[PDB]
Amino acid sequence: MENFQKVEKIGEGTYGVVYKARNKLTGEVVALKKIRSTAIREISLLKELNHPNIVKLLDVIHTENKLYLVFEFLHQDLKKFMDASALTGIPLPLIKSYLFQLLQGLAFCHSHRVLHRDLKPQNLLINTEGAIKLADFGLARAFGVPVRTYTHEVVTLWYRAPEILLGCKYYSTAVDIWSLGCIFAEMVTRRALFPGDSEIDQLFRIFRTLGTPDEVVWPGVTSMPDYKPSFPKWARQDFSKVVPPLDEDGRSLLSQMLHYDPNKRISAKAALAHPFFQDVTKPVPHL
Ligand SMILES: CN(C)C[C@@H](O)COc1ccc(Nc2nccc(Nc3cc(Cl)ccc3Cl)n2)cc1
Repeated sequence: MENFQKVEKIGEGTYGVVYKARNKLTGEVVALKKIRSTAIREISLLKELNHPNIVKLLDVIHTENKLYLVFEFLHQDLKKFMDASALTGIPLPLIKSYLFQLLQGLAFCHSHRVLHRDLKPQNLLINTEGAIKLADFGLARAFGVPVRTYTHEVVTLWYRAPEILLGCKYYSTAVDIWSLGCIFAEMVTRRALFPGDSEIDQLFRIFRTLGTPDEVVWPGVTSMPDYKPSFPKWARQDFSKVVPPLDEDGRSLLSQMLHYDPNKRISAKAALAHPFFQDVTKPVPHL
């Protein structure tokens, strides 16, 4: 915080404000997150979790009852890009490139047993080169995911996996695959897949599209903490209706990313080998 000159406020994260700043000694431009022992060790360990598709955590500065996290700076988030592309839509080749890169980032972190747990358009960052990176990876394990952010904003439930909503205490890396699948669908259709406004609304929106889960598709689901036998029983919808005009390879992949059973849900590694990526390229984004 000493060798940092604030340039401007970038926005507000889940835990603290984020500024674009310059290292007063190295001139390095960074994203500085300001948050007002176990958490410190946990976060400090993230400095070694480096990958091209993960926003680099340069440093962790604990001083004066404040925690500063210094990140590599990216010029924009995916949310802004999706909104700017609302009328025309993000070209499929670019959507495929982004999904491909995000899966590489997940595969890396998951190989080290680190999960994100709260993936959303606001923490997926992009540059003018065509790269996309995941930000805030690992912070959920250290701080937890609150109901409201430090500014009292509601933490979105739109990308939350069903096992979390049903009360599972030990989530797995599968929770991130679910979130990414929801984001994938959103990029394709230009509308959130499951825009719930409460935990039950979120759960029922999922149920209405994918069908109410039962022991057939998800062994043990009826014994989960928040599962209720009184849940309405909705029939599953054809994905052809859920994400048109995505082709069959894309629908196949999305379906596997949205499997109810965390055990059946495709892994990031397996997803990277899916036929959908056979013709993947790296386009330069227009905006
Ligand atoms: C209302 N409006 C100003 C909000 C958006 O446009 C905000 O646009 C931007 C513009 C640039 C960057 N770069 C960036 N680079 C590195 C880390 C990082 N972390 C981060 C930052 C915020 Cl703010 C929220 C959540 C996270 Cl995980 N952000 C991020 C968002």
